[PDB]
Amino acid sequence: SNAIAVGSERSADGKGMLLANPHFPWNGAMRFYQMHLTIPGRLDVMGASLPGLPVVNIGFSRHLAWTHTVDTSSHFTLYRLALDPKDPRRYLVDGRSLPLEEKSVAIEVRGADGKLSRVEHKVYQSIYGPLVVWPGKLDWNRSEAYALRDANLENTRVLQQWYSINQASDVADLRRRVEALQGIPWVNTLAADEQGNALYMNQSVVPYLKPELIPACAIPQLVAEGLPALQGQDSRCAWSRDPAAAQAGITPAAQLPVLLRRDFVQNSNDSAWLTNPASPLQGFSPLVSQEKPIGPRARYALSRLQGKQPLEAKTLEEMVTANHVFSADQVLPDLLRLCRDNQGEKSLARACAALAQWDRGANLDSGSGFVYFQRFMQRFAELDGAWKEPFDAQRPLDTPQGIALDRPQVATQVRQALADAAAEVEKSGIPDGARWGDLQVSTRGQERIAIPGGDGHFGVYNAIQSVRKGDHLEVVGGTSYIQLVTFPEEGPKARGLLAFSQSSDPRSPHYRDQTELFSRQQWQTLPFSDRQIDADPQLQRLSIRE
Amino acid sequence: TGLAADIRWTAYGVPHIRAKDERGLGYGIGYAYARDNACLLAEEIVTARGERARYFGSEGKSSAELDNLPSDIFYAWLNQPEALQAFWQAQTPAVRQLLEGYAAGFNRFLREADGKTTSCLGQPWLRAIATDDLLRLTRRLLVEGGVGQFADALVAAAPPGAEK
Ligand SMILES: N#C[C@@H](c1ccc(F)cc1)c1cccc(C(F)(F)F)n1
Repeated sequence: SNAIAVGSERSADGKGMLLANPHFPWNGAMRFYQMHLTIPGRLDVMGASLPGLPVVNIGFSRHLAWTHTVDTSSHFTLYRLALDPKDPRRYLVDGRSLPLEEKSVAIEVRGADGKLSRVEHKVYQSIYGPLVVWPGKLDWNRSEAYALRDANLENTRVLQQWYSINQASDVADLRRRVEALQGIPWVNTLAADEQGNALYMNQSVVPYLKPELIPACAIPQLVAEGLPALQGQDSRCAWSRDPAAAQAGITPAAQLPVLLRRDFVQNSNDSAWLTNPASPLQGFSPLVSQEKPIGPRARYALSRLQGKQPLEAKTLEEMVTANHVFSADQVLPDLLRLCRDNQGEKSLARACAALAQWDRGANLDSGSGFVYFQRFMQRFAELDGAWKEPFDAQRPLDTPQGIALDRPQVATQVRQALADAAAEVEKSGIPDGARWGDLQVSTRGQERIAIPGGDGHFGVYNAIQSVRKGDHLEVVGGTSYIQLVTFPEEGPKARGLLAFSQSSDPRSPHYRDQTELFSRQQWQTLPFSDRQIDADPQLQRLSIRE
Repeated sequence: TGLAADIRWTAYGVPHIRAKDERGLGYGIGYAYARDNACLLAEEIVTARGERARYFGSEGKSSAELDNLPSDIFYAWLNQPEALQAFWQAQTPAVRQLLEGYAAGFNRFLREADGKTTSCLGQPWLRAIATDDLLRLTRRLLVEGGVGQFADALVAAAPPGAEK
């Protein structure tokens, strides 16, 4: 997901502006749906929502626009259990042997014959929650097991929380409403208002442990691998209870990162840290936010936003529609030097040609260089110490950068890696001359529509994740509901698209109308006022009751 | 009863629901949404009810790519009657009305559907829905950040045997 909110000090109009570019699946239980909800006098909001939910999840109203991105906070903790040495179904808490609980579920299964069998399945549970087994990493042997405590299980506040956000007037109000109810499960919220405030909150439901408990309650090895793991044999590693949190065991709102500015805030699924570099967010629990190196989408966006030129609506749009493969900025210059250094290696020539010819884009018309670049990068990322300038806590925005071609073994490894990448591409069935849009598509019935964008892991702000199907890459997630909102005095002006269209049903007039436009990168008005709605020559109307 | 909505659709099948209260609003939402995505919703409710293997057998997957039976075991565990009840009891009146409205309007569309925009018409799993179903969907989404990402791991959690 991306989000940028621009404040009165940076927009071309002295007003708020928001770019919402969340990245979620193109199918299934998180497929965005657009709608506009109004109870005249007390609710008027428009945006996108999730299947089955009668609230808008990402949207705007008269003076506010807000959006979300998946945060890096922990929303659960693993607990390593010490098993009773006498009974691997009992576990020790403060040296006291506790019995696991068993809850059975029964599921009906349709067999070969069309008939139903009943399968019974035992789920074991500890005081923390259910046990989980990841073979080779989280085992259940005679000495230890792992249980998982998910903080969102007891979050009954989620729908009231979004309903409340749908009723928010402005940024301060939105912040108040989120901080009071603490029903946001596991996303950041970014917002802008008419007055020109720009807000970032890492305000979600996060397991709370007082800061002094962490060093001794952590499982150190599991924590280095990114897992929120705690010692489950010590009662002092239970989540801390603080009467200011809206739910027992979660982090109070005052302890979660917030940044309220008038220039900009941004997030591309990194931590709260570099939301705006002029004001780093630091000193939080490692369950909350850690100062880790930012991914290429954040680096890209920060490269566009920093400075003092004012940001136009169009500027934010193009950051999406440019399809620029930011990761190329880190490695293609040196990679190309290596190419020139090796002219007349019969094995490398198609590669280098392709890469020198490449526009550094994930456009429909972008050349095969993107394909060669992607597979190069997949092998490059598995090499040790090949960065010219490694990551540097002090230069978080411009590092890592460049290939250490000066070190002779790295040069051999980068070369070998480009030869392997070339061989993989060349082995596959790519027609000569073919473009990125000829390969990456979304299937609509028995047709195909070429889709621009590429994987977020290569720095393409228009992140599109695809997978191999037959002869094509089939799009499965990424850019989905797009909304770019400003505030002229007349009323909120919003522009965007739903990439995959309103309806997943092939029979629908709205199965692919917006997909066609997404292919062409032709965003459209999102009509909000009665005047804009009545202006629409496609307007239709049904009243229903029962 | 006392459910009413006024729905306008602008270009691309975008609905604009107006109602005098949360129940009418939900009514218009569920009806507009069914028109476009009845089958998606029915499929996801099946998953969230742990009924995949009932309708489709053990050989397929949910849309989140879990095998049907491990997926069913996980959702049955997650969406136990007592969890749904406690969850409903914590909902405010307004949210409750939103939800009852949605279920009613979704159902109304199903009652009238002739296939014009619904491809799974006649399938046994395309069924009337209930507020519990939307709570099943909600809870499924809540745990996508937590125990949901360990659904396979939960199903596989079994105590050791005799091994050395
Ligand atoms: N956080 C969170 C999720 C969620 C969980 C339960 C729920 F009821 C609504 C949203 C979620 C999933 C997909 C997309 C989003 C959104 F925040 F809208 F981008 N949220």
